[PDB]
Amino acid sequence: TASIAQARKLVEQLKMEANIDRIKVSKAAADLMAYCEAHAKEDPLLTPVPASENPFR
Amino acid sequence: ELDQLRQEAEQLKNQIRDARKACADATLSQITNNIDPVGRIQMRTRRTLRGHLAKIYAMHWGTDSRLLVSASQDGKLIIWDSYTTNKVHAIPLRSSWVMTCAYAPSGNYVACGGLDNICSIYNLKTREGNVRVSRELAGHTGYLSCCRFLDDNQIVTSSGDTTCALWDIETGQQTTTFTGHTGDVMSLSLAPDTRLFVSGACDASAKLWDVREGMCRQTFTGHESDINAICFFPNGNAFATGSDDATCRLFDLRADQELMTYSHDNIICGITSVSFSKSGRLLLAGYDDFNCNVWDALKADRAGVLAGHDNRVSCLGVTDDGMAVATGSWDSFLKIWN
Amino acid sequence: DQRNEEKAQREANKKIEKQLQKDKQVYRATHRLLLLGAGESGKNTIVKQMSGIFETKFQVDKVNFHMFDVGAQRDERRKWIQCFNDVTAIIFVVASSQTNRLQAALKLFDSIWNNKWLRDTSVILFLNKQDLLAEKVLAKIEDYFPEFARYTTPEDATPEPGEDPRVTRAKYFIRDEFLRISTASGDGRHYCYPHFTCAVDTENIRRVFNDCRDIIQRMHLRQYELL
Amino acid sequence: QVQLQESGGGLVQPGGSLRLSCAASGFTFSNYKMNWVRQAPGKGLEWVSDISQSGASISYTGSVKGRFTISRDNAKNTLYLQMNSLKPEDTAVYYCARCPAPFTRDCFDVTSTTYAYRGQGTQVTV
Amino acid sequence: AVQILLYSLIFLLSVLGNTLVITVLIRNKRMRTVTNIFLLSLAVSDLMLCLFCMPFNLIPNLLKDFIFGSAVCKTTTYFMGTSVSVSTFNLVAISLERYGAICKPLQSRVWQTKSHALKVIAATWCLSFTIMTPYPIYSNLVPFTKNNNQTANMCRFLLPNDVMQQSWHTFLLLILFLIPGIVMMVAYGLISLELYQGIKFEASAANLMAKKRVIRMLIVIVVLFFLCWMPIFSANAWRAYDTASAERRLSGTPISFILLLSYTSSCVNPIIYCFMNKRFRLGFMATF
Ligand SMILES: COc1cc(-c2nc(NC(=O)c3cc4cc(C)cc(C)c4n3CC(=O)O)sc2CCC2CCCCC2)c(OC)cc1Cl
Repeated sequence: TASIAQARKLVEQLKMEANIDRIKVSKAAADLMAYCEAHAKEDPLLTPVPASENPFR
Repeated sequence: ELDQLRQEAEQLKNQIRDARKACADATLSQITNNIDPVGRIQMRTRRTLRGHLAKIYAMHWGTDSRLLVSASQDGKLIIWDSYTTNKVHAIPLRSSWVMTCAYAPSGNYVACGGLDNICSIYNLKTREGNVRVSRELAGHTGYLSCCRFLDDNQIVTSSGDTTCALWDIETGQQTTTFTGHTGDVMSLSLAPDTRLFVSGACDASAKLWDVREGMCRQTFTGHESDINAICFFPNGNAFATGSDDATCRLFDLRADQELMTYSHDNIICGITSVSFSKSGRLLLAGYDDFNCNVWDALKADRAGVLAGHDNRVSCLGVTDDGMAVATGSWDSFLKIWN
Repeated sequence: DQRNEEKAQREANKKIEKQLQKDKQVYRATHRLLLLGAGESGKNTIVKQMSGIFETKFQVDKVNFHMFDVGAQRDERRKWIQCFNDVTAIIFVVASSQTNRLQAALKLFDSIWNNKWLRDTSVILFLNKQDLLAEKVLAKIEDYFPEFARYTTPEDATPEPGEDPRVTRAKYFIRDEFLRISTASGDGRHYCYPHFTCAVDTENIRRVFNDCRDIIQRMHLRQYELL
Repeated sequence: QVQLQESGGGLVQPGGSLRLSCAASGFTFSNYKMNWVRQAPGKGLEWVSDISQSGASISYTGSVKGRFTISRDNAKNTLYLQMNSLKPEDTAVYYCARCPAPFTRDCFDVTSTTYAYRGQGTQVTV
Repeated sequence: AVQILLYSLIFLLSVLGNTLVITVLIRNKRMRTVTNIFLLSLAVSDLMLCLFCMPFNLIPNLLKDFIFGSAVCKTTTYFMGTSVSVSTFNLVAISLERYGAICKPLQSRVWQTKSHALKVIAATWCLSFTIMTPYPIYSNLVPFTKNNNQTANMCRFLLPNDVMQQSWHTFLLLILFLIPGIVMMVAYGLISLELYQGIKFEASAANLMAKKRVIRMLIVIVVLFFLCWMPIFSANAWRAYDTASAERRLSGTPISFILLLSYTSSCVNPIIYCFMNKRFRLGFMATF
């Protein structure tokens, strides 16, 4: 049972992950989307910047 | 006794699978579905940075959002002015086999390393005008695949030893070591709060690392093969990953589930690099076919394509103010796209 | 008045570009060789007679060769091998006849050869310890490679006069097992250059120079190929 | 999570035979190559057999030719090894290793210490 | 009687061929190898022949009527002369680089650089402009060619009152045709020998076939250099020594044919040296 040295770590790590309080996807997904809409106006690769305001153009 | 431990592990794996299935009351695709598409996204090369004699392994944007540091096989780091195209510095390396690099957020120093198993820190604020190594971090035995800077003189590294570590660049010592991966660790991404880090590895998995505790909080699975790149979603609760199975995945840290996948029937190319735009709506990914694609991160469609590299894309980066995308490649040219 | 900063940046760029052009001239004149091979293959005797990556420098006929030797990231090994595709050659060292070390060497060889990022890299192949093979054979291949029972040397074989025929067929059998892999793919985009050696001299080892000459000549000819 | 589960091992007398197989799960592999890997007591890991994703056999180690054969069925996600008349030298742990990437020809290192666990495995004693 | 249609065709083909080579080698970049430094220089000297030789020489010779100022006469000839010397020397420089790259691989990597290729180009053009200097001698002669006692105003290069007409044409023969003819021939003969010894020894079907194609083109280049330029170098040296015999025979086998064959070297140079090259797919990238 020499390999038990690592089997024990697998069991302890899984036991800890098994205790995570998980959030439903419908809500988590909705929050992800809300971030994207809220900051869409601030993102130059999505909403292009006029040349006079663009350091690379 | 070994047999009992094996059984306990399998029972726990099922408890986790059921705990995750319990959250599957939606997919992102059923939440976003009535949202207007980003439409077609196009970019053009605005600047080309020439000077490397060999393929680029790594690139990183600074925080002033103007400078870039890039690393290549010919033995040098080059610090570039992204607006004027001029070289600011060129730094000779002791060993040319450099796989990674990073620019400190303060702008005071640069990290790099590779098959030498040493992370070397260069001091850019030099009184002589001569950039010199201030320190070398060694204790790793495998190659350095990735390094990222933290404030208060700390660097997070990952290697081919399957481990990651937090180093104090004052003494050249590790203070924290993160373990649990079985394959090489391919990438690091720091959370916006730089207290959580995510580590990707060649065992088709990713782990969320509690930095102060030195332990794994959560393990994410879903890929068929090795993960080559990870980036955090800008708002801290999701990370996008890319792998050798030629797909990207979006992971939900609160649900502990993959949330969405990005793929296409005509892509059999591995993904070498991923990054997000500021809103988190555009997911950029570099591929083995010398294209970079732009994905609509909420609808999982392809918003556009950045063509124009003659060899493998090795690295992507987006400047902090969102103004530009830099792409490094094996054709030795670094291009800036807008 | 910001123009003074622009002048300073241009002068800094000029010094940097001058140094890079000097380095370019050096880089193109220096050849890069990877030393790769099977465990217990005698990698060390090829380098002796000829912390990560070790480097040995050689000069032959005023040309400079840098060879990247052995250790570090040694066994895993699929992610770091890609760093060495931009080399003049891979020097692959296999000893000619525990486990089936030769079959392992053959699988490792194929893994170079058919790797999509190593598709353009030539391999110099040293079948080492030919004296080990000679003693084991005259005193072993067919235990692992039954095909050997029916093998005869080619009419193009050049055995050492006085050499035992059982050894000469053993040497050529092994060589051909590597070549049948090489001849199966590429269509001529990369080449294999096999040699039989031992830890005895540098006359056969110096063939690296001659193989590099052939490898580079073949590359140069690509610029003159027709549509 | 990718999984490969081996079954069918046990004790056979010299001259007898076994059918070993792995059930694959957590992936689409009709795009991937498969390998049988063997570990004798007291030894490291050796490669035994290689089948392409098309179902065509590619190769066998010389020591098993005419004795062992392999096949796969992409409809049921299964991999098989037919072990015919066996000798004491064939006593080993058998593993179902798989190649690291889809759509390729290269495949390594399926016999390494930390790779070759994929499909771990069953003991066959002759 | 329709030779004019042939002359305009050759002109257009030559101009487009060189215009595209000049454009692609600059427009596409991703090149600028020492090889491209020489090919670009060659395409440039070819346009100078293309755009001067036709309108100020080959056409006036058909008309026996040249309309020009004396400075037009004098300037145009030193140009055309320059272009002949330059394309000749650029072909020699190219053959020497091919020799180095193939017969001495590992060593050409040390001496062959852009700082070398540009010394050669500068020397070639600067030298040509100092050996064609006797062209500001060529002037306006007025033979009667028309029906109404009118003259042609033809230009001729005459060295006054001496045997120098012979020394000059003999000089250009040996230091522009015979020597570079031999140097290209030897540099290519040595490449062909080495590739040949290799192909016979080896006989990768793909490589054996590639080597045969390279050898065939080295032979074609030598043959066309000698075929295109010899007839004019010989025609000029001949008359230089025996004007009555030469002019009698050369108008019998018209000089216009000879002059047009050397003209076509400006058509062919870009095809052998650039358009048939595998890498001049980059031309597609640049214009499509
Ligand atoms: C060699 O290198 C150069 C050469 C010439 C040169 N030479 C000529 N020869 C006669 O024209 C002639 C010679 C001759 C001899 C005999 C026995 C009889 C007759 C009728 C003869 N003709 C016809 C005539 O004179 O009408 S044409 C010419 C223009 C140059 C171009 C070169 C490319 C191809 C087109 C021409 C030079 O421009 C002046 C500058 C240089 Cl560097």
